[PDB]
Amino acid sequence: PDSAPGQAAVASAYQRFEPRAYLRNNYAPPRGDLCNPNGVGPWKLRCLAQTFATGEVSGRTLIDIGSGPTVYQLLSACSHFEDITMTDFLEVNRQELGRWLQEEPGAFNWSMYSQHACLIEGKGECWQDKERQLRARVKRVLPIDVHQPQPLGAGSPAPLPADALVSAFCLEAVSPDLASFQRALDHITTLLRPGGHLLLIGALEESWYLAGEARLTVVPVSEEEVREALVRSGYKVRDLRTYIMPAHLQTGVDDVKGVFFAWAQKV
Amino acid sequence: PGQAAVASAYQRFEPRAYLRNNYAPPRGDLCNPNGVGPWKLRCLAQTFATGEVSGRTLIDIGSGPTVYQLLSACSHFEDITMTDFLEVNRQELGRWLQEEPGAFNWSMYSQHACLIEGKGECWQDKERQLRARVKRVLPIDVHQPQPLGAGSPAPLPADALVSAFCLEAVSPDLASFQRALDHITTLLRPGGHLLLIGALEESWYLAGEARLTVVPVSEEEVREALVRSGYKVRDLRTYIMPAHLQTGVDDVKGVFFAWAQKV
Ligand SMILES: Nc1ncnc2c1ncn2[C@@H]1O[C@H](CSCC[C@H](N)C(=O)O)[C@@H](O)[C@H]1O
Ligand SMILES: Nc1ncnc2c1ncn2[C@@H]1O[C@H](CSCC[C@H](N)C(=O)O)[C@@H](O)[C@H]1O
Ligand SMILES: Clc1ccc2c(c1Cl)CNCC2
Ligand SMILES: Clc1ccc2c(c1Cl)CNCC2
Repeated sequence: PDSAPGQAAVASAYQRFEPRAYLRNNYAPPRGDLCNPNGVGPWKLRCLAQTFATGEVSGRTLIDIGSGPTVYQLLSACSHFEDITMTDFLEVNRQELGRWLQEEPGAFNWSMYSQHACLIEGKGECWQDKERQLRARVKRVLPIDVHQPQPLGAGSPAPLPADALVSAFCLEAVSPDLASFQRALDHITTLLRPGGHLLLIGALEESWYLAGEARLTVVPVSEEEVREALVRSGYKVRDLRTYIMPAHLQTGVDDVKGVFFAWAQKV
Repeated sequence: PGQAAVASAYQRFEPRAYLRNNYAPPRGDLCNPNGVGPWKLRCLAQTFATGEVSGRTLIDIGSGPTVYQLLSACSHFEDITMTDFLEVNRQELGRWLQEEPGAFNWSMYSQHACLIEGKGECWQDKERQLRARVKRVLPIDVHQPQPLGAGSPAPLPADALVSAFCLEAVSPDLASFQRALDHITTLLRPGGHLLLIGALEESWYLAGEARLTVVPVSEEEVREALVRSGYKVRDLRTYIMPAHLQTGVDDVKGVFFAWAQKV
């Protein structure tokens, strides 16, 4: 079956994606409340911090796939990669990132996430040094379409192949069917060198989430399907953890049942 | 301590209502591949399919009145010892093992197990093999530092351990859970294997006139607990409860599967 139709549907829906609302729905309290150790924020940050602390994920270059208007996914990573490439389909998201990069006041304040990262990394790093390091190591913010055989376009900047990939809430939020998800994964995988690592975070059993006016339709995937897709793309799953969304965190911004975190290494 | 508040509650535990609430439709319908029944069986079948879990002697901690958790396992261990706190449960297990009247019909699960393993084995041989390899059904208390305790007809130390929905369901708190995990880890010989299945974020469940208070545990908490007990988590999976399998018998949010090895 042709993908174009579904892809065109996805592309269209995102043209109504709103950064501001997106950030508030998912990265402001209650979801953006890092105080409760059992919330989703802390758990995500713990997964990333702990994986990097094994020292097994290192290199020079890293590419964040579908960054959106967020940087939390790179807080623990920036102390291990000198060259970081951020990416997103939407220009308005790339501007939102540019806004934070310029330390402008009208930008989202990630300090809460930064402090927590420094907190669990346990190196007595103050969050300001942490944010400073990230801003310095983000070498580029590029456009991307995971549905293309070459997601970054052709002859794009991004040093290739990247030593590591990081991607949160992208693949499953932009793929019509499960076959698309698998294809999307194979496409970004061509950006990672053999032996490289992939840090993937995502929503489990989700069909919709809100980005302001947007009521984006998402393909629900399970742990089993993610694991299966990772192996089908040539990865050895090194770690796959699941977080069950608590009742108090089901604010009505989406219908997500859980969140997965996968650490896979390209074979 | 004082833990024994649970002990009293389990005195009203009715094996039949338990079987009916968890192993009869809808949860007991194995036709849906996305149901919990199928998921649990795949977890067990795939693990034993790797061929790394083998030996003589295997112990099933807190078997209750169920045998499904041993369907795939019984073809890798010639000496199987099942266990449980209540005498009522041990009698229900006996009713199935001795093929007595009023025994529970596990055929659906046996068939599914045979279907999954894909060895062309009919379910009657499967049950026959399980019935023969189960030598005895002994009492147990995962809270007593020596569960089976003293001179036990159980060939300890065992080579592998299987336990489903026991630890989190008989412990009042996380610490009591962690300690109980140590009490059973003793029965397992070093380099041995533990196959652990349990409820995720559940606080209560019914079994007839019995209302049980369980310690809600997360996957993260279960892993960390496995380590602190001297294990090397080989695999950990989570099954999120579908709305249609969320009935009035409990408040379970999901189910976890853990494949761990005592190092
Ligand atoms: N075809 C496509 N290829 C790549 N990214 C896409 C895409 N279509 C939409 N996206 C982007 O995927 C993102 C999903 S939202 C996830 C944002 C962020 N990574 C976080 O963790 O919160 C949006 O930023 C959206 O613009
Ligand atoms: N102190 C204790 N030590 C071990 N098992 C106990 C216990 N107190 C209660 N139990 C038993 O633990 C069981 C929990 S119900 C789980 C039954 C079965 N394993 C299944 O998968 O369905 C009950 O059969 C109960 O009698
Ligand atoms: Cl924790 C978290 C953060 C962001 C998003 C989600 C979750 Cl659960 C699910 N909807 C897509 C965006
Ligand atoms: Cl699938 C299944 C089987 C048994 C039990 C449960 C579940 Cl979800 C939860 N309550 C404890 C007993």
